[PDB]
Amino acid sequence: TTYADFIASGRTGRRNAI
Amino acid sequence: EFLAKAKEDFLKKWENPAQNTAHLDQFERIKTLGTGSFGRVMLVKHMETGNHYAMKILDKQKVVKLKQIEHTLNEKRILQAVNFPFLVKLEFSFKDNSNLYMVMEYVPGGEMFSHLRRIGRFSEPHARFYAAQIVLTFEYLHSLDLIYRDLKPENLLIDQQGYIQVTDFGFAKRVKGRTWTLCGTPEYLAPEIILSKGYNKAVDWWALGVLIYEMAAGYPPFFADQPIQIYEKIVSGKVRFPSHFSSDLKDLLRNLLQVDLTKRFGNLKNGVNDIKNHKWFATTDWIAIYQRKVEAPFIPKFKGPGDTSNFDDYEEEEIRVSINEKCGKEFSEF
Ligand SMILES: O=C(NCc1cccc2c1OCCO2)c1ccc(-c2ccncc2)cc1
Repeated sequence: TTYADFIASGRTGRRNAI
Repeated sequence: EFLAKAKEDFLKKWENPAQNTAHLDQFERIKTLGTGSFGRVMLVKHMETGNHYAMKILDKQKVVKLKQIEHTLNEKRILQAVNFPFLVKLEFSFKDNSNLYMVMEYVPGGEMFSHLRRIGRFSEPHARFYAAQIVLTFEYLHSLDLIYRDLKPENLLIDQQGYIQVTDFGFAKRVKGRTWTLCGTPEYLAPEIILSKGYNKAVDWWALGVLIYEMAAGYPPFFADQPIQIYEKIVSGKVRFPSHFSSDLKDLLRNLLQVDLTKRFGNLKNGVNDIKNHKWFATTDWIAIYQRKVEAPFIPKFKGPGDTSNFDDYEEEEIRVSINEKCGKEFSEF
């Protein structure tokens, strides 16, 4: 699922600005 | 409107900013609530009042090295001038040889981020409750010719009355026309920001679309392990929605996340009304939400004045103030 794919990504934490 | 009386007030303070409203020696340093490229945020206790505050410490050199001199001046200028229920309250501001300081009333509830991740996703009534707060805040900010450009769960704090308090005005700016800065968080960047075009407040309305999706879905509408891949999806004009998302939600979001910013909600002839008068916002009492009279779906667990349980732990480092002034000319107005 997309929820599973999100949770396994390195983009689950606090995202900083560019 | 009440909005006209609000601009009258903002303009008074914007044209004559408050400076040097305190000193570090007046604050008792307790704990680090957060970190960042050019400083940290600390839980401080103001000894004269016994009040608890969040103190944003900015290293002047680290701000200069990162081409952030103007952005910082915009941040303080706007924060000392604004007054809205869903904004962070900046009580004091000051600078010393080494840093810049912004002291704001402590929101012990923490970031919406923490709760959204732990809970997983909010029910559309719960999501709609917060969206309405942002919809009103943007209406307020935008009316004052201010572009926030930093919307994400990490910047929305939950008070004990269970309401939003928007932080990080580091990208906030007073623009009457077009702006071109390449700034924001990858997942929340509007297609005009990625495609290096001159943009307006339509970027704030797109950001909201992303927030509403992430709040309701539990994940953003565009994510990938690498930003280049995230951008490719945003500029593609394709969105997929979960099976539980309502028809009114899906339509709002498809209008909000409109790559054609000349057909995007909040950026049309009726502006903010196309949002406030949407089918998803039919159960929203825009006046009751502003007055905080609406029952908050979730109130954070309060362990006392000075509790930091909703904030993560960071190595409690040294606040060093050099015997020599650094970057004086650059931070003159602060
Ligand atoms: O502006 C903030 N943080 C951003 C930030 C701070 C320092 C350096 C940074 C940075 O961003 C990227 C550049 O490096 C901020 C966040 C939270 C609170 C707060 C308010 C009330 N209660 C608890 C906490 C106050 C300020």
